[PDB]
Amino acid sequence: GAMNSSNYAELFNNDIKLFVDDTNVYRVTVHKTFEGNVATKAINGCIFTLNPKTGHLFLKIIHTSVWAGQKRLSQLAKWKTAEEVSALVRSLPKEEQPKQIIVTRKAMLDPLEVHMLDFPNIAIRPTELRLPFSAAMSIDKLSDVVMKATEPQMVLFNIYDDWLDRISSYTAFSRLTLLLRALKTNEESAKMILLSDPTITIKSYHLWPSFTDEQWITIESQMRDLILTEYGRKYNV
Amino acid sequence: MNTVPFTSAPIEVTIGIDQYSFNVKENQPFHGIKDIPIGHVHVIHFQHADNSSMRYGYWFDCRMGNFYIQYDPKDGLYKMMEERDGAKFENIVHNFKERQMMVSYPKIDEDDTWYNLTEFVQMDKIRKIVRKDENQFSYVDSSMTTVQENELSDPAHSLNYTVINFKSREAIRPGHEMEDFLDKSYYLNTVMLQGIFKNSSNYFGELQFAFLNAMFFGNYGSSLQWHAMIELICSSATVPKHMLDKLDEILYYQIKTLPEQYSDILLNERVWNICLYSSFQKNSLHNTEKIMENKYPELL
Repeated sequence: GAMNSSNYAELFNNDIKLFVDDTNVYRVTVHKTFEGNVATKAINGCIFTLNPKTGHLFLKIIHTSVWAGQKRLSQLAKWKTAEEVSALVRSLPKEEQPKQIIVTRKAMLDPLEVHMLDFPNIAIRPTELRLPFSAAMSIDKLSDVVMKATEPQMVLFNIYDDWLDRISSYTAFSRLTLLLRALKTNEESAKMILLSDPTITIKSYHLWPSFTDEQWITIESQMRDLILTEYGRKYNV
Repeated sequence: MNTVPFTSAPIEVTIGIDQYSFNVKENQPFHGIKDIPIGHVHVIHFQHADNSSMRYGYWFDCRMGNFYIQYDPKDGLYKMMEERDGAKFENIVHNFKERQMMVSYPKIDEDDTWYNLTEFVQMDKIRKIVRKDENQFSYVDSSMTTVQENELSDPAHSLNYTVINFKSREAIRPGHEMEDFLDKSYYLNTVMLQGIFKNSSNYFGELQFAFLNAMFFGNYGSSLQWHAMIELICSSATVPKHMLDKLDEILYYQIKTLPEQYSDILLNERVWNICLYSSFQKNSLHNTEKIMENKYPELL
């Protein structure tokens, strides 16, 4: 059943699993028409498919063309996500295919289950965790490849850069969830914290800056501070 | 006008015949049921006064043989049996009738209730759902599980209803996942009607049989099958008009006949709310929607 705080260590065991977030698949700007009605214009989306153990991110870019002449787009977006995840699994060699897929939103369960009927041994699970994978489009390099796509494209990233050389998956996932929670709660503040010192750069093959172990502790502290403030404001407490 | 004689009534028991029922006392000189209408299936059913658990009964059709009930003190139940000796049977029945030890099937002339509940139900179809080929009649009870319930354990004592599963490769064509999940017309029309049932009559007969097993025996798996077969039609955008008109009539008499006090366990809130208010056929079941709203508005 559902993935929660009780069974959190299971993310870092040696059973291949993938998180699927569909929250940036269907993206619109709402605007006024000449006649003063409202209309949406779609922009490029992405499926966020992450192995929490390895950091391997399968970023399937959703070009606005897939929505051309379709109806009920927020419904179609769930089934399109399930089609692409299904296609990714079948593209992987057998020994690489996941034994579990965890969807961040329960509305993905039936679409993904129906698309994965050919794979009865792959468990489709919800989670009770409120994971901040929606903020993936605040990572500059992920945002850049999505907006520039002129066609459907799959791009492979390691969202942990080289962190697993020095820390465990558990710590890398905690660091990632803290960065994404910060970026989601106050993007401008979070990005300032990450780039404020010009001497620490992002390697061409990386998403995040090349922080020393000590610099990461400072950064992680600055992110926890940002999140608590914003919470005090949100709630006046 | 056919007769099911009883050898005796050694234990106190509530006897059902179709939608009617009668209390019989321990060793009461009760010798059976006469004036049973020819042309329909019938069910005779039992609930012991001492164990209000295990409702059980026999589906039969008097055109297929001479049937009687005898209590078995070893297995502890009223058993249906066939009498192959025609002249013995006519002679048994005529005696009990002369002595007036038989209750009359109490049908009002105006009353099409039982016809309306059994319109498409055939004994030959019942005998394929309830497999005991040495008998012309079929035993059902409260506890018998379905082939589908058994997959999720004695196959011989199972109800072999047609397996319906909305999240199955049978239900979903490769490449038509979203279309076939949201619009079950292909599953209803090609797989089930053309493929397995052959015609809407066989489909309706199974649906009506699942209802009556749910109602008369509190059979939980039968209740699941009745809802699944309603839901497959209501969730199909493309259903023949004659099928929708007949479904409305079928469900109307089922809802009309349901004891008022069993709507809490026999009716599935999700399926009924979906079928009457959200589904493709939300506007196609006028009679059923009117009786449901006037009799069970809490459920909706």
